[PDB]
Amino acid sequence: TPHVAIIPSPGMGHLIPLVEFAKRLVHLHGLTVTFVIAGEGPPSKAQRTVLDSLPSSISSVFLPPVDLTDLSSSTRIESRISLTVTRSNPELRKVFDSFVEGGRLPTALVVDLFGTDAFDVAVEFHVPPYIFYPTTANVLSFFLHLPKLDETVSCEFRELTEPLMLPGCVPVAGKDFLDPAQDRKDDAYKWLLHNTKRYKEAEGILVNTFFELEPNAIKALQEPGLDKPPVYPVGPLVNIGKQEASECLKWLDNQPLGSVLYVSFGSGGTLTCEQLNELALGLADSEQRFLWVIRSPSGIANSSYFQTDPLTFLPPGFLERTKKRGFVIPFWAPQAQVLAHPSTGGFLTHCGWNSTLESVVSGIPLIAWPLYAEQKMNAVLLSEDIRAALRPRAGDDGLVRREEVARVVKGLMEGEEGKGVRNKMKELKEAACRVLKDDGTSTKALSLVALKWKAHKKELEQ
Ligand SMILES: O=c1ccn([C@@H]2O[C@H](COP(=O)(O)OP(=O)(O)O[C@H]3O[C@H](CO)[C@@H](O)[C@H](O)[C@H]3F)[C@@H](O)[C@H]2O)c(=O)[nH]1
Ligand SMILES: Oc1cc(Cl)c(Cl)cc1Cl
Repeated sequence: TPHVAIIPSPGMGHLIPLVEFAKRLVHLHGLTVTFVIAGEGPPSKAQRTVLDSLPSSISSVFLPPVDLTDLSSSTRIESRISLTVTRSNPELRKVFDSFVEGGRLPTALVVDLFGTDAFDVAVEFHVPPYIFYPTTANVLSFFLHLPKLDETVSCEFRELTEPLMLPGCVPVAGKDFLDPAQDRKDDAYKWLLHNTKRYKEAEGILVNTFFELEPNAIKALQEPGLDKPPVYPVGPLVNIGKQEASECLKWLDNQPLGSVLYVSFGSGGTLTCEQLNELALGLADSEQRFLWVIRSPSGIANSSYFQTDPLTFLPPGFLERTKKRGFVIPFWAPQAQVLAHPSTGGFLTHCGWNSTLESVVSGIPLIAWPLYAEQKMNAVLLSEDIRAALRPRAGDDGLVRREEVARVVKGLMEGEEGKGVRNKMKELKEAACRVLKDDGTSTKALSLVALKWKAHKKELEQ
């Protein structure tokens, strides 16, 4: 049976959808999978747990940590994570040597959006390289266009006076392009660009999205183009929130249907002091029920990407006033279970794509609060094109004040404003079901890929 090797780049937002993708490969298609895990230090924590309790058809190899101690502590995350894959190639080659010895040379090597240098090892071993793309078809289009964009545009992107509007894509202002594009002199941009120039080497790109969610972008991506690999929407691949977990879910059990606003800023997002304070005050002001996963504030929006009690940062009396109607949990919540809970009615999110898909699958309307990476691009998509998210208004200084927090929260949870998005998410919840049926468009696309892999293995062994 084909053996697929999956090489994620660091980040829970990459490992989680890759684990869901692997489970579908083994359960639906009878393949075997090995995760090969690169890291700049020892594996977490959450990494070992997400890779725990998987069918025996899925194994994990943790590589020796690579040495990135030569890098500035101010190095951007995208540099760190791309380099982690790049510098792990020697160790990845040893793993592929063991696969050859075990009669299990992979049929494909699947990297994610920042791990294309692993293609060097795939090519050396005559293994087809593929990318699993954990974010939108809109942002995939941007990555595919980036080599041309880079060539044709010579200013920093924030200086563009017209928005970029790729075929089938929501327009995005240069100042809203994903964070690592925002400083072309930084190695974050060089690693972004380098990765995108390698996309044409992929035999196919599987994207965690679905037709009804991004119909125009998907149609455009699937049109033949110069050096453009085939693109397969295979989503939404999410944890549907049916696994066994506690205190926050007990609290949730005691709230009315559709009444709770879940608030979470991903696996690594934080707010500034000033913004954390205004958000807290606005949540309390709103008088809505809320479940907030809280991290300590920082001037760096992705500072917990990979300490202090976050509750010590909350304003005077905040925990007292909200003691019944609000549940504040430090660091991490069982998000899949929360979004699937009947008492959840809304989601204030950083627009991480896994959180977005989870919310879609459960029909939970959003407040779009982007922080870093490509989240702003996602927010513009979700609010202006898909129309399943409301956006808060930020002042000219970039702060979303308590009045606006309370306005948008009430608007989502009870207002006319929130009716449009709530209806839209209902339609998307239904379409998310449709596409993953035996003959749904996402299942068909994944099936075609798995069929290609089976045929490749067949021709090789015979
Ligand atoms: O308290 C918590 C918090 C999160 N989780 C789970 O962690 C995953 C969060 O992934 P998500 O894509 O929303 O955010 P993040 O990891 O910041 O995204 C990066 O990777 C994403 C994929 O490329 C990208 O769109 C984004 O911009 C990047 F920043 C998602 O499956 C949540 O259910 C949880 O269980 N409990
Ligand atoms: O998962 C990611 C996806 C994207 Cl598009 C960026 Cl820019 C950064 C991270 Cl960490």
